[PDB]
Amino acid sequence: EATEVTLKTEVEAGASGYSVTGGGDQGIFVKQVLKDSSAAKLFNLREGDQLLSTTVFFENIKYEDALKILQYSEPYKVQFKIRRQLP
Amino acid sequence: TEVTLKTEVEAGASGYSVTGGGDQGIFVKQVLKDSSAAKLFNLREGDQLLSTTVFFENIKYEDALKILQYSEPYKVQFKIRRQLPAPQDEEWA
Ligand SMILES: [K+]
Repeated sequence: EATEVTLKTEVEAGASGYSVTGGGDQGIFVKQVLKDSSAAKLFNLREGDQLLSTTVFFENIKYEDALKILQYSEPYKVQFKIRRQLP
Repeated sequence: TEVTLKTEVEAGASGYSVTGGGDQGIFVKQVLKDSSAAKLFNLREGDQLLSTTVFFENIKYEDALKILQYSEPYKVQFKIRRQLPAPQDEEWA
């Protein structure tokens, strides 16, 4: 279980140029990362990293994309950050 | 005037709908009385969903990948667990 670090990335946009593997009975792991990718340069994703979670910010997001994220995440553990008006 | 909060971590959020997007944010539109949304997440009509965190625990690979693909254009933040080089720094004779 060591040496092992659990961290959060910065909040950045446009994560791409990486692949994942695993899942089901296993965790989700980064398989490959393209050298010049946002994955590498902005998120510092590395081969072998376990993605414990992803937080998606619903800012300037297409309705259909937000909807599909909610639909595909539906069976699993999630946490919402909400803004609520006080009357 | 308004408050920002986080739900508990729970599985199976359903029995609700959303609206908005694009220029606007994403808002909760109808919440079924008898729903996980109401009972586990305490979602209410009019709540803005600022973000969703999905935990990749017992997640079907194809569902996780679709989330990452649909998320691609947008602001995200990952929680990562990284194994780091083991090394042997023996010092003893
Ligand atoms: K897609």
